[PDB]
Amino acid sequence: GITGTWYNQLGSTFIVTAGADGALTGTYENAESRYVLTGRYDSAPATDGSGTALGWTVAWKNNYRNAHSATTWSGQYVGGAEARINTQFLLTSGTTEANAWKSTLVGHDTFTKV
Amino acid sequence: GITGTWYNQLGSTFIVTAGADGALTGTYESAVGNAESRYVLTGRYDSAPATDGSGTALGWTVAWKNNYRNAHSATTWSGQYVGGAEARINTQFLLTSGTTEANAWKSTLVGHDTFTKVKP
Amino acid sequence: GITGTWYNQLGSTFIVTAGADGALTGTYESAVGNAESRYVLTGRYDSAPATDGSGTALGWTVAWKNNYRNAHSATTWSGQYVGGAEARINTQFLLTSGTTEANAWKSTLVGHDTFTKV
Amino acid sequence: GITGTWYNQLGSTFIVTAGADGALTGTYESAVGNAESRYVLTGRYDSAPATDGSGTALGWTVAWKNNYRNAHSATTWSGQYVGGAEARINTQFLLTSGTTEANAWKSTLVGHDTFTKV
Ligand SMILES: O=C(O)CCCC[C@@H]1SC[C@@H]2NC(=O)N[C@@H]21
Ligand SMILES: O=C(O)CCCC[C@@H]1SC[C@@H]2NC(=O)N[C@@H]21
Ligand SMILES: O=C(O)CCCC[C@@H]1SC[C@@H]2NC(=O)N[C@@H]21
Repeated sequence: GITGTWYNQLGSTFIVTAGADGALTGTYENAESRYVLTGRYDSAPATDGSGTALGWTVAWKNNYRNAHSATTWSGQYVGGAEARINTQFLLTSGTTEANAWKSTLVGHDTFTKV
Repeated sequence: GITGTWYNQLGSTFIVTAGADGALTGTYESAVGNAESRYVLTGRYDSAPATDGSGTALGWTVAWKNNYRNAHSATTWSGQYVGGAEARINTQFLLTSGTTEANAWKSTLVGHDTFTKVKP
Repeated sequence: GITGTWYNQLGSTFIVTAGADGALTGTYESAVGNAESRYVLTGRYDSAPATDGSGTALGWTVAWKNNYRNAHSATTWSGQYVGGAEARINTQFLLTSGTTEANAWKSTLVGHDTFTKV
Repeated sequence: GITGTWYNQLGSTFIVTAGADGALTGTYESAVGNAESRYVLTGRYDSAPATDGSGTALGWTVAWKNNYRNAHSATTWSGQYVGGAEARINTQFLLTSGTTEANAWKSTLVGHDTFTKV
């Protein structure tokens, strides 16, 4: 039950649809704040109570702005009434070769159905 | 630039196409790990980079299941393309596996790959 | 306020002393992993932080060898202390194991721990 | 094998002493960033490694403050030492700065460094 609307604590929001083939498509977010998303998930997880692996990408360019960057989220989906997606991310900005060593940030996030 | 065939330091093969819309589609084949044959990838990239010599931000995802195997896991690559005499794509990765609640502390690997158009 | 006994979300115990000019010393007990009993740690912290409401940066290291067991591994924790009603330390970690050079692509785990005194 | 002078591709230098008790002590001097001069380092390493051809696990920390400048930030390195005719230390790092609560999601950078005896 990944298909739907998810929320984090800092006010961001995303709507996804999960395909039977393992595809993930949606938008991350006013129009000025919407971005395309795309990803993949394991459409045949284990039955031993492990979570379902997935990930997705967003570049921070739309018809109105371009921050010259992209983020990837990597983590897992856990069902139940407390259904959540736990992730860790990587955010990279384009840079001159001299400044590449400080081009990527790392962090974590949790999304809920409510 | 980005469209084409790439090889990393491990002998893996990354075949990709860059759309005019900022979309990334293709196929991935790994030399290491619980995998065999090709897998579907999808990603995004900045289709209008700055002009000051900076790199082009990009990223993509792979879920390790196909018609031969399933490893119950997925990897995301996050990086930048740099044009030049020697074109290359430098990245960092996060590899997450499906675990129980108890072992989630050891579910994610972190690493770094460098892709190049010549096979080393 | 860094000196003292802290605990994390998994059950691990971290006991620290902060020296007058940047030293960090103490022991760690992990509630999980191939571990058993106490281990030595050592680290550093910012001894003159900004006075505009930002946190205090620090880090520390542990190697998993003691008189009872050795996992041939090490962890590093990077983060910041925040003072207040609920003093907390927010970190991220890297845990590297020794491998052959062919398995090096899978040597290092990544995650995060939050410590409190409750 | 570890005690001595090491160099990275960026132009930075570090001098380290590896103790018989598993400690790492020394000095670091960067070439890139908000820093000038020497800074203190401290760490730990596996003092009874295996010989199946695995490497030796280690880690260390620097806080970016000395008698000349303060950068309100800290770095930890975690990785492994590899013997051989071309010895080296392969690592990944976490660099964290002091921030307020609102900029906490963008406080930590990640990267990798290779050190040789050159
Ligand atoms: O074993 C698995 O769980 C799936 C295979 C993972 C292969 C990884 S992805 C990061 C690194 N780069 C590669 O080309 N292969 C490995
Ligand atoms: O190599 C081992 O098995 C021992 C690792 C110790 C467990 C880890 S270290 C990061 C995380 N925080 C903890 O308190 N425990 C785990
Ligand atoms: O606070 C700063 O801006 C300076 C920190 C030092 C720069 C980094 S630490 C990781 C990497 N390795 C180096 O030798 N220099 C950079």
